[PDB]
Amino acid sequence: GAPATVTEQGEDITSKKDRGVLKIVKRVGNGEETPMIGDKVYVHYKGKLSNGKKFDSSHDRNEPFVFSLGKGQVIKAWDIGVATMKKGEICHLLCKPEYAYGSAGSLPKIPSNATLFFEIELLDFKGE
Ligand SMILES: NC(=O)c1cccnc1
Ligand SMILES: NC(=O)c1cccnc1
Ligand SMILES: [Cl-]
Ligand code: NA
Ligand code: NA
Repeated sequence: GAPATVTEQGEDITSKKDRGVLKIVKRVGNGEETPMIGDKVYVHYKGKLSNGKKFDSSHDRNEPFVFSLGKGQVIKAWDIGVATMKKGEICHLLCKPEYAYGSAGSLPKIPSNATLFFEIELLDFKGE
C-alpha cells in the first residue's frame, strides 16, 4: 500500500541524507515557489501508524492545521517536508522516529519509537 511504497520508493529529503524522511509527490502543485521560513502554512493531512491505524486527520475536523514554518512548532519531518512543497501539492511522507516523536511518543495514540506515514496537502502559505 501507500506506506510501503513511500518506504521503498520515496526520496530522501533530509539534509543529512540519513533516510529519516522519505517523500513522494502525489499531486503536483502550482508554480515553483515553496514557502519561506516563518510563513504561516495551511495544511490538510492524515496520519497513520505502522500498524495501519489512523491517528489524526484535519479533514475529519473540517479545518486546516496552521503553523509557522521552520520554527519547531511541528515535528521535524513536517518542517523539512512542508518546506519542499508547492502550493496545491499533495505528498506522502514516511518519517522515522528521530524526525517525529522519538522515544517519548505522544499520547494518546503514538507509541515510543514510531515510524509515521502522512499524506499532506499544502493549501496555502503567507508571510505575516
Ligand atoms: N507536533 C506536530 O507535528 C503536530 C501536527 C499536527 C497535529 N498535532 C501535532
Ligand atoms: N527545503 C528544500 O529542500 C527546498 C529546496 C529548494 C526550494 N525550496 C525548498
Ligand atoms: Cl494504501
Ligand atoms: Na503507489
Ligand atoms: Na515540491
